[PDB]
Amino acid sequence: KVFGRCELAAAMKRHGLDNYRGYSLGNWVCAAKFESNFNTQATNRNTDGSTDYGILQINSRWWCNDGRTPGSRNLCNIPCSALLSSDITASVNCAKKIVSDGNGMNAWVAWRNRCKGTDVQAWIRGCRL
Ligand SMILES: [Cl-]
Ligand SMILES: [Cl-]
Ligand SMILES: [Cl-]
Ligand SMILES: [Cl-]
Ligand SMILES: [Cl-]
Ligand code: NA
Repeated sequence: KVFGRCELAAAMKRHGLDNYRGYSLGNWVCAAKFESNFNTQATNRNTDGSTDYGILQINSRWWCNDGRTPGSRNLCNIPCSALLSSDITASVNCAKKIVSDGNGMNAWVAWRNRCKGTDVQAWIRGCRL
């Protein structure tokens, strides 16, 4: 599923991401835009052999199991394919664990490089929430 901007904002808000660990909704929408272009089915392979999955491009080295990343962990205890569902619940739940591990949203390179320090509120402007 490819989400609309306000559609994804509303879905993230219902799943408790607005101000989760101090990160306003706009941060999460911005990160999803630049990580996946709002596409739940996005995948990208990394040079170390791990793969990033879903709307927030969660990585198989640490967070999910895809059965092909040797010596990896599965900290969200889910198959990576679950992160590609049109229902974003698994992605959101796993992201909550990632953002809580100490480095905040800096875990997401695109957020650090393209959202951090910008007017992220702009990403939810005009939305009915
Ligand atoms: Cl915001
Ligand atoms: Cl694996
Ligand atoms: Cl393969
Ligand atoms: Cl959803
Ligand atoms: Cl933080
Ligand atoms: Na893994």
